[PDB]
Amino acid sequence: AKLETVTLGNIGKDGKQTLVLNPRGVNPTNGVASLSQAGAVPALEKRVTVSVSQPSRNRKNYKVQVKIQNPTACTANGSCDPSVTRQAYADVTFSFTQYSTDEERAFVRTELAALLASPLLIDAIDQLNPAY
Amino acid sequence: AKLETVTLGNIGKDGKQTLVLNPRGVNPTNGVASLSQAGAVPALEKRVTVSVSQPSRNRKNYKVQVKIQNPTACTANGSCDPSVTRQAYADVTFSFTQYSTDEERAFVRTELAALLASPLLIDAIDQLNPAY
Amino acid sequence: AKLETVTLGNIGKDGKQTLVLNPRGVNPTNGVASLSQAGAVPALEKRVTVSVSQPSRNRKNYKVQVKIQNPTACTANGSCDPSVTRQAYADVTFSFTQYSTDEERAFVRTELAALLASPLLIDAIDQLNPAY
Amino acid sequence: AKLETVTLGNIGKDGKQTLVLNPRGVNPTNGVASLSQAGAVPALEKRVTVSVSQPSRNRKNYKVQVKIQNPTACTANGSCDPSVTRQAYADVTFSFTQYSTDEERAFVRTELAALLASPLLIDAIDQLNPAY
Amino acid sequence: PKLPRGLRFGADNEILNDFQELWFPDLFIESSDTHPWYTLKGRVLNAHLDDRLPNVGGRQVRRTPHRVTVPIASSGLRPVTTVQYDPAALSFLLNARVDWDFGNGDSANLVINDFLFRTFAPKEFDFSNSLVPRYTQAFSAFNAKYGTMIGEGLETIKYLGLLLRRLREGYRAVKRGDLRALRRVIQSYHNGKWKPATAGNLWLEFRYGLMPLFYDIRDVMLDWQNRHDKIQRLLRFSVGHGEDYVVEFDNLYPAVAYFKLKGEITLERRHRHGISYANREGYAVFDNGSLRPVSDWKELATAFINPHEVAWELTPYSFVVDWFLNVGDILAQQGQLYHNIDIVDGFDRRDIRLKSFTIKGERNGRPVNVSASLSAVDLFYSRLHTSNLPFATLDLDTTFSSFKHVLDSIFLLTQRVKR
Repeated sequence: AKLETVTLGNIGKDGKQTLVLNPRGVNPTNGVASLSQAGAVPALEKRVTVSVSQPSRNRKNYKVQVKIQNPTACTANGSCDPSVTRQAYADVTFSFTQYSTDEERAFVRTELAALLASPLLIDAIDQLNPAY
Repeated sequence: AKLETVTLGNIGKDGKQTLVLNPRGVNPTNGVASLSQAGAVPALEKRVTVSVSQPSRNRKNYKVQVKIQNPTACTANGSCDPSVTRQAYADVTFSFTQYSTDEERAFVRTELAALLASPLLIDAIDQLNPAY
Repeated sequence: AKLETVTLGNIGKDGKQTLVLNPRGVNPTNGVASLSQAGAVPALEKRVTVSVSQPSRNRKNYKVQVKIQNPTACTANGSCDPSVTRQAYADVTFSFTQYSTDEERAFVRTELAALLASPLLIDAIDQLNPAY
Repeated sequence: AKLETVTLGNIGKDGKQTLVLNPRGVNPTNGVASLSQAGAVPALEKRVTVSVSQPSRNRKNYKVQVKIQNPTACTANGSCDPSVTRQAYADVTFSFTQYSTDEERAFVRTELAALLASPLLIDAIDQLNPAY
Repeated sequence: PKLPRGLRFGADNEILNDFQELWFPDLFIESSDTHPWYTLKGRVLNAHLDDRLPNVGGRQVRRTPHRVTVPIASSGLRPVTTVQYDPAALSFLLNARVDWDFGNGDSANLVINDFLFRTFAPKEFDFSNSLVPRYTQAFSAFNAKYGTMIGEGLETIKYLGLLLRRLREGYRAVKRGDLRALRRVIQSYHNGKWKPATAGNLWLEFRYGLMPLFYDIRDVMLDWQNRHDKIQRLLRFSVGHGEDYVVEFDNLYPAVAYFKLKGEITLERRHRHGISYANREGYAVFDNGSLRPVSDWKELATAFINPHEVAWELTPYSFVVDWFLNVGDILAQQGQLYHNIDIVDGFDRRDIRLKSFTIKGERNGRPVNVSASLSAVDLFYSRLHTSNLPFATLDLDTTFSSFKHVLDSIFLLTQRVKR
C-alpha cells in the first residue's frame, strides 16, 4: 500500500521503545523505497529501505530486499556537532519462484518474525553467541 | 543457549499455524548451526540456519547470518515419490562493530520483527508490491 | 511533497506577472522532476527542473540542482509556426554535507531569495552590471 | 453469391449430423475460395474449396473444381496436442463448353446429388464395394 | 493490486494482456480543467487594464489511459494502443494580434491569447466505401511485387539445412572411429589438396577439414536476421486516403462591445484501417522474457567461427553439444510462427488533422490587416477494435507451408546429437 507514517511499538529489550518512520520517497533508479525516523540530522536519522523486483532475462526469481541502517551518534565529539560513530547494518532478503504461492510466502513472513522473538536468536543477536 | 526443540506459534497468514524445529547439529567447517522441522524426507523438511562470526584480519566486523529454506513438495508427480518443486529462500544478515553495544543490537532485533508485522511489508511480501 | 500546480504571484519587474506550473512527471533515469507552464507548444512552454541526490562512493555530499529554461518565441518568422529564438538558462545548485543540519539549509534558502530581491543583483541581472 | 456461413443439415449415415462452414476468404493467386468449419486447430478443421475458371488460349472449356479435406484427429497421441492421422480427400470437378446451356448444367448438378443418395454409391463409398 | 489494468493472469502464473479490457476500455469522465485562465497583454479603452476573466467553456470529455506493454506474439509488432476519445467540439487556442488605426483619438492595441471557443464539427463519418475496395486490390499485386523477395529467402534457408546434414558425419567420425568417411568430405570442399599430413590428435583433424565451412554458415545466419524482420513488416496491411474539406463556423464574440471576429478553417478528413496477422494460438502463453533474445544473435554467431576460443581447456566436447542444442532451440522458437497464421486482431482508426488555413479580419464591415497563427492541441483519436471484414480475401497458409517442414527436419536432426 501507500508509503505512510509507520508507528512501531514494543521495541528494544524493554519493549517500551516506540518508533515512527516517515515516508522518504522512492529512488526510481534502483526502484527502492525509503523510510526514516524524523530526527534532526538525516545522517543521524534511522533509515529503512524496502524493494521489490521482477524476473528478467538475468533472473527468473523475485527478490525482496530490506535493509536497515541505524548509526550511532556521538553527541560530544569535542566539537559543536555530533558525528557518526558506528553504523549498524541490518539486511534481509527474499527469493521466490514465479510459481510461488501466497501462503508459502505468508508462511515465510511470520516464522522469520517468530524466530526474532525466539529465545535462540536473542543470545545470538544481543550477546553474540553461537548455538551452544 | 543450547540448541533445542524450537516451537513456534502464530504462523502464516492465519496465525494458527505452528511449527517445531529440531536441532540438526552444527557444521563445524563453516561453523553454522542447523535447525529443521521433523518431516519425512529431509530434502522436503524445512531448514533453518544461524551463524555467528568473529572479526579477523579480513574483516573487523561481526556477521550474524540467518537463512531459511522452505521447499515446495509436489505430492503427486506421476511417480511414487514426492519431489522438490520450488525452493523458497529467506536470508537475513547482520553487521556490527566491535564497539557495538547491547541495546543497539537489541534495538535492531525487535524493530525488524515489528516491520515483519507491519502492514507495509505484508503487501510487499505476500502480494509482491512496491511502496505505493 | 507531491508535484502539484504551482502558482506564482509577484513576477517580473512589474510584480503583477503571475505564472502557473503543471507537474510534468519525473524522468526516472536521471531521477529529475519537471514542471512547466501550460502553453500551446511544449518547446515554447517554460520549463522548471528540480532534482535531489544522495551520496555515493563517488561523492559524499548531497546535490540539489534546479534549472530553469525560458525560451523566446518568435511569433512571426515569416512562416506559419512560431520558432525558438533565444533560450534563457537559469541554473541553481546546492551542496551539503551528510552532517548538514536543517536550519543551516533553511538559512541558505531564504538568504538566496533575499539577494534576488536585493537592489544589488537587479542591476547585475537586469542591466548586466558589475559591482560598481 | 457472397461467401457466407453455410449450415448443413442431414449429414452422415445418421443424417442427424449438422455442419457449419465459415468463409475463409479467397486465395487470389489460384483464384480459389475456401470454406471451413470453425474448430480449434485450423489444421484439424474441415476444409471446403471451390473454384471457377475461364477459357484461355490453353483451354476453351470452363472448369469448376471442388475439393473437400477432412482430416482425422488423434486426440491422445501420448502427447499434449492432437495430431493429424488420416486425411480424407474428396475431389469433384466439372467441365463445360462455352456454348453449354443453363439447364444442362443444372441437370448435371442435381443428378450427381441423387447418385450420392442412391443406394448404389453408398456401398461403393461406405463399404468400398464394386458394382456387384 | 497484483493485476494492473492491462494484465491478466493464467494457469501457470503467466502475465498476459487482458483481452476483455484491452479491446473495449472503460469510459472515464473528466472533471479537471486544462487551461481555464488566460492572460491579456495590451491596452484597451485608452487605459491600462490587466485583469483575468474566465470565458465560456465546459468540461465533458471521455478519455482512456494509454497502455504500452510487451507484445503478445514472439518476434511480433507492438500491440495497438486502444484509446477511446469522445469529441466535445474541440477548441483551438486563438492567438491573434490585430492593430487598427482609425478616428482621431480611438486607438488601442490588445492581444487575446489562448481563447477557446466552440464550433460545429462532424463527430462521425464513414470512408469504407473507398477504402475497403482499395484494400483488397493490393493483395493481388503483393504476390508480384514482394513475391520475389519471399521466394529468394526460401531458397537461401533450404541450403542451410543441407549443410547441417553433412557436418554431422564429421563430428561422429571421432566417436566410433570411422575416419575414412571424414577424408571424403574434406576433399570435396577445397579446390586442391593442401591438407596437413602430420600425425596429430584425433579431434584436431576436424578443425582443418571444416575451415571454409565455418565461414559459409556465418554469412548465412548474418543476413538472414535482417530479412527475417523485413517480411514481418509486410504482414501489417494498412491503406488509406485523405480528402479535402472545409468547415464553417460562426457566433464568435471575443471583443465585447468593440467588434466581432470570423474566419474559416480547413481540415483534412482522413481514414485508415490497419489489420494484424499473427498466430491464432500464439497469444495464449507468454511471460516477461522466457525466450532467447535476438539483440545478441549478431554477436553470438561469430563467437564460434573465430579461431580464438576460451573453451579449449574447458571440455570442448561439452561446449560443442551445447552449441548445437542452442541452435535447434532457437530454430524451434522461430518455427512456431508459421504453423497456422490467420487474422487475429483488427482496428479502425479515424482522425482529422489540421492544415494551413486563412483568417480574415473585419471591424463592423471595414477591412483590416490581421496576422494570426494557431495550433491544434486535441484531435480525433478513436481506434475501434473489432474482428470482421466486409469481403475477406486472403490466403497465406500454403505459401508459408513450405517453410514449416524445413525447420521441423532440422529440429529433429539435432535430437540425434545427444550424449
